[PDB]
Amino acid sequence: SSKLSIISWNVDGLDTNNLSDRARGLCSYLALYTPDVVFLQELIPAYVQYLKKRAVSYLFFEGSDDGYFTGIMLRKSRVKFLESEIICFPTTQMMRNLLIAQVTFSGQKLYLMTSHLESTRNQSQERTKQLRVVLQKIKEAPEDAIVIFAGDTNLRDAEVANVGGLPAGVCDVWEQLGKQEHCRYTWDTQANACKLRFDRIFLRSAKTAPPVTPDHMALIGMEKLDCGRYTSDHWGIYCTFNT
Ligand SMILES: [Mg+2]
Repeated sequence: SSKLSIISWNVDGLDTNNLSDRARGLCSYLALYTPDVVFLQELIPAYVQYLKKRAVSYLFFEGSDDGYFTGIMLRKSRVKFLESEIICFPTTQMMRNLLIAQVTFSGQKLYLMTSHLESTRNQSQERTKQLRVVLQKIKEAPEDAIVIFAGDTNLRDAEVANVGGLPAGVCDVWEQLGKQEHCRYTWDTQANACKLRFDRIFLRSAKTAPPVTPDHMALIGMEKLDCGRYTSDHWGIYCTFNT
């Protein structure tokens, strides 16, 4: 299938309760869908070590080797790796940054990006500054590339409005697919009364190919594991693109 598939998920590695069982759960979801790209946030070393032992068909990239951090997985049979980098968030208080992988997908260049934007309500200012950095990097990416950003943005209220909205040619995939209610809230204290759309996917086409449109989006991980807990306090996002 010419369609690109991705999963994005904050794995809640800062919650050590039943972390091994929940990492097993995450791996089972990744295997079931076998996505072309995985964007992960809030990994810890023991967590990524576990995933690497089980997912040897994927290339791994991490946002750090200490504390907690993001990661990108690339399905090796489907995605050819070119290079990677980390862009620093100079005023983060929580070690946040921007992890980027450049690949080719059936001859088409893709820039793949993930971040775990600053957490907590009162860091709204710093989170907004980080969002501006992300949107600038999306806009500035080489024009022969499709850009996909997926991550835990921690966004709420009108923080996106405060940065000026999205740049020209950049869309929010959930919005683009019609703001469907069934896959709207990714963090839900009732079902996991506070429901928020923290996890978001931003998309920009390449100038050198027809516009990329999102095809389908769904939330995953909504089934309690044998241990009686969910894989994460976030739902994961599964999304495909008409490439
Ligand atoms: Mg957490």
